[PDB]
Amino acid sequence: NRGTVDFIASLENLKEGDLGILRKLRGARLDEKLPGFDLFSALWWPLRQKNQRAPKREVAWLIAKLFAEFRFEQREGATLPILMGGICRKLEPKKELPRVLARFDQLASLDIMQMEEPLSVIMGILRKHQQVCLDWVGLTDVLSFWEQEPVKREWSDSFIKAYKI
Amino acid sequence: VMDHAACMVCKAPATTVQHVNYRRAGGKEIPEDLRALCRLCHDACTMLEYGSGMTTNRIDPCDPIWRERILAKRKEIVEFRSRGQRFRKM
Amino acid sequence: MLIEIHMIQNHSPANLNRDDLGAPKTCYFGGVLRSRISSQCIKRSIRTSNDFKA
Amino acid sequence: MLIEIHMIQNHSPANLNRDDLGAPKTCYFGGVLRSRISSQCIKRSIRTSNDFKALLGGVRTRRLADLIQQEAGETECWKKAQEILNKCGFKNKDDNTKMLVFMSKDKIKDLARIVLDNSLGLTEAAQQVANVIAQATLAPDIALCGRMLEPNDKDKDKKVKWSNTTVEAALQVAHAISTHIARPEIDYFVAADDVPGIGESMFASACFYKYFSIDWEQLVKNLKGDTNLAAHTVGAFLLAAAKTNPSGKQNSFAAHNYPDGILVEFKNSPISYANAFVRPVSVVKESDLVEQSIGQLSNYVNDIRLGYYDEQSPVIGFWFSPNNRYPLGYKHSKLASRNIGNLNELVGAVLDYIGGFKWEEVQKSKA
Amino acid sequence: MLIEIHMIQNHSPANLNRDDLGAPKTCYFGGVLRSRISSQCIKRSIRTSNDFKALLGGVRTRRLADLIQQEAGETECWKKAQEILNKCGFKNKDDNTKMLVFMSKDKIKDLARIVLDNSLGLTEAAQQVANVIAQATLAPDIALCGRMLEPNDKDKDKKVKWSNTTVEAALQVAHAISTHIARPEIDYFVAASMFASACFYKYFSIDWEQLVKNLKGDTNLAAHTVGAFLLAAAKTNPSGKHNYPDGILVEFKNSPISYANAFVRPVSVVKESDLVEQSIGQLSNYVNDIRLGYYDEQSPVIGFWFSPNNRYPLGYKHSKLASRNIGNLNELVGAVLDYIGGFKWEEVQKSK
Amino acid sequence: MIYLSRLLIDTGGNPDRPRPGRKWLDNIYNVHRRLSMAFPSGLRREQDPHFLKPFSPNDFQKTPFLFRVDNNIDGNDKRAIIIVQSVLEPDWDYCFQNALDFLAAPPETKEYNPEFKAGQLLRFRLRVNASVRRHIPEMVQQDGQTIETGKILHKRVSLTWDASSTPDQALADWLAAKSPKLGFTLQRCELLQLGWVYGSKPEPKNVKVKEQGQGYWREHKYNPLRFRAALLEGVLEVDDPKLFLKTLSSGIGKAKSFGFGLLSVLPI
Ligand SMILES: [Mg+2]
Repeated sequence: NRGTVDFIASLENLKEGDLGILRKLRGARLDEKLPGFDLFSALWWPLRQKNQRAPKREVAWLIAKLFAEFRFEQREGATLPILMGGICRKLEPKKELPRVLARFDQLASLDIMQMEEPLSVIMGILRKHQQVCLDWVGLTDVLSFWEQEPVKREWSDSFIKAYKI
Repeated sequence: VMDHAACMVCKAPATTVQHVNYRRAGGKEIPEDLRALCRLCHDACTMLEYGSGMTTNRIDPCDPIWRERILAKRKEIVEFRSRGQRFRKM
Repeated sequence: MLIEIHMIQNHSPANLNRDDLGAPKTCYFGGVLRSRISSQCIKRSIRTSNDFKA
Repeated sequence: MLIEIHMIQNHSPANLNRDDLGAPKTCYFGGVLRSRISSQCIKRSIRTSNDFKALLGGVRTRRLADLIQQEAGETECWKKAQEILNKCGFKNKDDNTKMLVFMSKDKIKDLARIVLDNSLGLTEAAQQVANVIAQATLAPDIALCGRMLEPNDKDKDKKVKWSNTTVEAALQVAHAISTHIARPEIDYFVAADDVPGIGESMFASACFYKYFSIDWEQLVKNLKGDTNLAAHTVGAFLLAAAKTNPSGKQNSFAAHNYPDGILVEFKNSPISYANAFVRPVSVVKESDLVEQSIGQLSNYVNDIRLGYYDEQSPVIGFWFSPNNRYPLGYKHSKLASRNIGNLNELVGAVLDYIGGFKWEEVQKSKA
Repeated sequence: MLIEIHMIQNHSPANLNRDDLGAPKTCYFGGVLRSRISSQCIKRSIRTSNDFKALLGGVRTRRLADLIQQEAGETECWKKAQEILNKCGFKNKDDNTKMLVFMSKDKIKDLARIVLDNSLGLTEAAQQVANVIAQATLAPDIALCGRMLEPNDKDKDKKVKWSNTTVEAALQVAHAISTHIARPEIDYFVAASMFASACFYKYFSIDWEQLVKNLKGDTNLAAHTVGAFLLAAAKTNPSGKHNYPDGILVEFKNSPISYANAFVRPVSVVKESDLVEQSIGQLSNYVNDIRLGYYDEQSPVIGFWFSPNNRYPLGYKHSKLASRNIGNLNELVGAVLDYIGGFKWEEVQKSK
Repeated sequence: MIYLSRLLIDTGGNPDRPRPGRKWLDNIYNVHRRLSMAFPSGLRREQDPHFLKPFSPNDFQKTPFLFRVDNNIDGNDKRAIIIVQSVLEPDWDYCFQNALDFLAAPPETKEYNPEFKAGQLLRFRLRVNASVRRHIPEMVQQDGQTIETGKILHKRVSLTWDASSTPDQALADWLAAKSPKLGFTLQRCELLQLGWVYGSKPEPKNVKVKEQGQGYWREHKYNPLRFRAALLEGVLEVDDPKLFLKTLSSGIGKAKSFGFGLLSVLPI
């Protein structure tokens, strides 16, 4: 969907200083710090003007902070339930696999304002296994409509399909 | 035009519009759910609703119960905003 | 017997420790942001110093 | 042996270093705002100066094919040398040659000879160029700096092996900071068309403290001996840093001011005297800014000398002011081992202490 | 060679430089507030002075079409010239053809000639127009202030390749700063020769070789320009309207030196009549120190001192830090021209 | 009696931070409107004690007050002073209660009872609008050629002088021509500042009719405002104490709604 592609492109065009500014704002809200608010407004407001179906402020802020921390390369078809699920085929089934699965499954009982730390640990698990690509646009689209059952069903089904291979 | 291009808090020249309520969107919009505001007051109102879950009914600047808050937020901007960051758009 | 050393030191604008991005390290103390120098960096600087050469 | 240079210099209202928006650079020190001049600006100003001209033998260019073309003569070699540099690994990707090469080697005729040799393959000629680039190591501009290059591996050929390209710089320069609170101001201008029928700029004024550190042994090692060349470099660096300024907006903000105080010290370890200005200088009616800054510097220097004294390594220093205008030890202390009123004799004394060298014969080694 | 001119002058509040809000310009020096006059004001005052009328051969304008439609005579060339200019690229963001062009008032005839040619295509016509405005630099006022032209590629033509359109300046001017503390005005809310003047220090630097090079090797014109510039700087008021400078110091060096640090400590006087004199004294002090602390051997420095009727001396009453003292402006100009080699003032006026 | 009030603005400090007070002075119309908002009606103040309702000029009293803006006041700080002379007591705590960022000092007000005898010397400062009314031929287009139109325009334009006369002499003559009628005689007059004053005014313009009826949809169009300003200071002598007091509190020229008429007098 147009509106998210340009948002991710603008995020990928940032330089070291803006990435550090967003990095130092992790775990914080949009209103308390002014430089982060100004940077987010400059990056986001024209997109909301031009496109009505642009991502909401909370999801965009969360995605910006996550991208600033992790800095993955955008690639279509590399969504989270595939890389996580292809990784889960190399762990010990008895002990490590349930521990990873519980952390992956905990996301279904949290709202968009509490999905920073679990996503952080999931992306750290990804980074520990030499992963350099991720689908940011797809992740944003899923996170926008996280309160719908078919979205979660498709998420889990994709995870299972990737895992059973 | 109705507000005589005057902000509803500081009475400064007005450039932006704040939506009091979101009963209708796009197709219908009466000029009674909108208020005229300047840049600083609009920014303060925006930062005062980020995580409150107001949904339909937003901040009405004419209500005195918000005034003491809004000015306070304005102060923060005047203390911390950098004009060189809004310029050079990143 | 335990020997405790406490030091107060001010520095000129510099970058003594960086992360992968290239930004100076920081932390949150008392609810506010502060600069940070890692303990391992201090230990290795002491180890390679000229006073510890012998 | 470490040579330390400290300078106190006042500047008229100007703009010598600005960011992408034209605002002069600033910094935070002691919790307060100060004016700032970047170290790279000072290094480049010293590099491209009249005093430091006889020792300039290094070049930093993003276009090495043009120099080869000029050196070759009337022949054509742009495409061949350009492609040879492509397979050397100088990042052809992104349409830019962002790889900046600091190979000094001003005798670039060798690259022409390899380029102008119609007997070697396109790969071997790419190996000779790489082998000859990484061996210059001369031109004392890289005796003070130098991390000559780091080649790109993805776009290079698989038959070229690079040697070491690290020079281990022997010069340390700190960012100049003001001794007081910076006050930036805006000037408004108008085009004022001629045929019948507002702008904004930024400027400020401050008094700066500058610090330089030179390592003698590393400087000698980087030149492969040649102590005379090292002494010439030290003297020319002192002369250039004494009288030179950044060439930024000087056509409307002429600020060719000279430093008010110079302190030269010899010690085995580096110490910076910036903490003398943690408390910003406030001007009183009975004195000026420079005198108060020099007094604070004197206080801090005396306290540091008395607090960190070791009998196994005495410190020797010289203090220079124009015609003894501003003494260092105003109240009671003879902090400086020698007070000198002229710059040339200061350079002579520095050279004499360093090696007993004289300023006349060391100038005969141009290189 | 570098010609350095230092001047001390008094100015009235009615002949000052003002900002956007209407306040006189001021700066911070030595930690205290001082009065300021911008360098652009001085440059344009010298450019449009009576003594510089014989050396004004430059136009900075955004209305090249109007100037072209003042020589052809035929009324049917205004849209063709505008189209050619747009083809060249003289159009910045927004607006319409608002790029400032700085050239001489002698190649406009060539522009009219190319514009009035109906046998030439538009592209090569624009190329010829650019070639005409790529060399119009033989103006003494351009040789002192420089030029910089960047045509936009937003509406640039197909090829219309441009040449070097950059001229390096040969004159450096610094902002004049008050010697004393800025004096407040009188408040009318406490209600129940006309105003004090302000002292200013002015600094000019001129490069001889650059001026010679920019004039295509001409030498008499350079001397005439130097003399006219000196006379205009000494005899003009920034905005408003003898008032001769109280002190002028002329030096010939190889490296630029600024004596603005002689007034880091402000000059404070109980009596207003002893201001200027004391100011001069401070200057001498600093100069002496520099002359004894930053120069020896190689190339020395000699200087001329001018005061009106020798009212104020700068010699320490014993030191010969000035080569000679001159009581007239014309004699000072003649000596300055003589030092550069010959260049009598009478025979140099026969040049433009 | 007369009421004299003083307001102070910083117009300085860090240029990288918002400065609403300094930006407020860029439009003379905004300054005039803000100063006019200081005279509320007796019913508006009771209904709105906090000034948090839409602003309508019909709810504020109309009274011909005068003001001037002065600059360049020192003491190691920059200041812009606004001096207001009125026949009514201003209400500053109602106008600036939500805009305390604008000022750098609390507003001050005081009474003023000027009683001057005949033949008294005074030191005066005042700003004038140098304007004359003329018939001008209408030239238009100028698309490379000037085309004349037969209509003659009645327009107020700037005062002009000859090539052999200085602006100071022209202004002195222009003021001494009218000084018989005002009630004083000049002794010396010198010109300090000569320039322009700019502003912009909104105006309602109809666009489309309302489908439900009872009005239009409307929009705002901006009209420029340009004035020629000249500041004078000098010495005067009172002719008769009767007409001089009428000259005060009335103005000595046009554009009195944009800070262009005010006599400041000191006893010398
Ligand atoms: Mg507002």
